[PDB]
Amino acid sequence: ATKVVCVLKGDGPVQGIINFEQKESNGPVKVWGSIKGLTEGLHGFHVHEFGDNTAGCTSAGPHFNPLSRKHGGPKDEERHVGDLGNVTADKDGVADVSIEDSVISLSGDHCIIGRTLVVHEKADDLGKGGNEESTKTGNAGSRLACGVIGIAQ
Amino acid sequence: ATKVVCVLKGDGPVQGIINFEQKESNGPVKVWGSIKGLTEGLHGFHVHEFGDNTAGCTSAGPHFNPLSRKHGGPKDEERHVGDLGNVTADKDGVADVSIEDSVISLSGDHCIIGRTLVVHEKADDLGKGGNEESTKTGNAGSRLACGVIGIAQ
Ligand SMILES: *[Se]c1ccccc1C(=O)NCc1cccc(OC)c1
Ligand SMILES: COc1cccc(CNC(=O)c2ccccc2[SeH])c1
Ligand SMILES: [Cl-]
Ligand SMILES: [Cl-]
Ligand SMILES: [Zn+2]
Ligand SMILES: [Zn+2]
Ligand SMILES: [Zn+2]
Repeated sequence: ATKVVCVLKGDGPVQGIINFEQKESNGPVKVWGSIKGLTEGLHGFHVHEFGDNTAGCTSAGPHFNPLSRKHGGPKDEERHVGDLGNVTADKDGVADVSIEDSVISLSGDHCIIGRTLVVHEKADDLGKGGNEESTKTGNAGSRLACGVIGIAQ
Repeated sequence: ATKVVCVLKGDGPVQGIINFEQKESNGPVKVWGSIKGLTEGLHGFHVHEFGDNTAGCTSAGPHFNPLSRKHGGPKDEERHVGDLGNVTADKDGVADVSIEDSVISLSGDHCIIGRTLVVHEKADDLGKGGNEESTKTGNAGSRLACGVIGIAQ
């Protein structure tokens, strides 16, 4: 019933299109699309709090964390709402994204509309990095590309 | 009390930053910012229905029109929610935007978060152009720049 979309762009050559679809306000969100221009391997994938691209991806602020929790992976009870883990780029630098998430929403509350989706330089350690930053950002490094999450037809 | 922001970009020289602020949920929205790279004179200024920039500004669809009205100017009863009239560029190609609007909102069914803000090639005739297109688009021509309307800090 609800469909939202995000175009990922940045200061480098990373670009992507990410779709989100939610059948019921109570339901899981299906996340699918493609990102290119990435280094092979894991890249942290998160919804950040602000849909503000004024100065590029830095203006999006921290991970979306309406419930004041620590950073984790998407399968964890202890996570930020915005914690979608990692996408994986192949040797051609392409990530084919296919995620199902029960914590993000497109309606009701915990809504990601108007926020920023960010793909990161490094792997998200999912809060298992063994340092203080692990349970805040997952040590995923800089913001390679981002976009504001908008309502689709 | 609620703040939202939009970065306008397109295929050519037009770029801008637009801020929106609403003190009360029932209250007027203040709209301010600047756009550059424009031809001198009036440029139609609209919130479009989809926050979909996947194929540039064309994917944003028609004017945001949750109340199924005809096109008009911001100071008309008969208007789309997204009808913000025109911004005015000077001989340097700069529009300094300063609008207060009582119809758009930053909450509820009039909310513009997750929609697209578009600045157009031509003047919006505010539905007074007398042709059929006047009461749909205002004859404002192509989409020079746009962005998804996001939540700000
Ligand atoms: Se408004 C609107 C329109 C479309 C989708 C979501 C929303 C919305 O109300 N989102 C929640 C929210 C939470 C914090 C701040 C905010 O605006 C600044 C909106
Ligand atoms: C379609 O008509 C609407 C009716 C009420 C609210 C809205 C916009 N606000 C929301 O949808 C919203 C509000 C609070 C938390 C999360 C979300 Se997603 C639209
Ligand atoms: Cl971060
Ligand atoms: Cl149009
Ligand atoms: Zn997090
Ligand atoms: Zn328009
Ligand atoms: Zn209109």
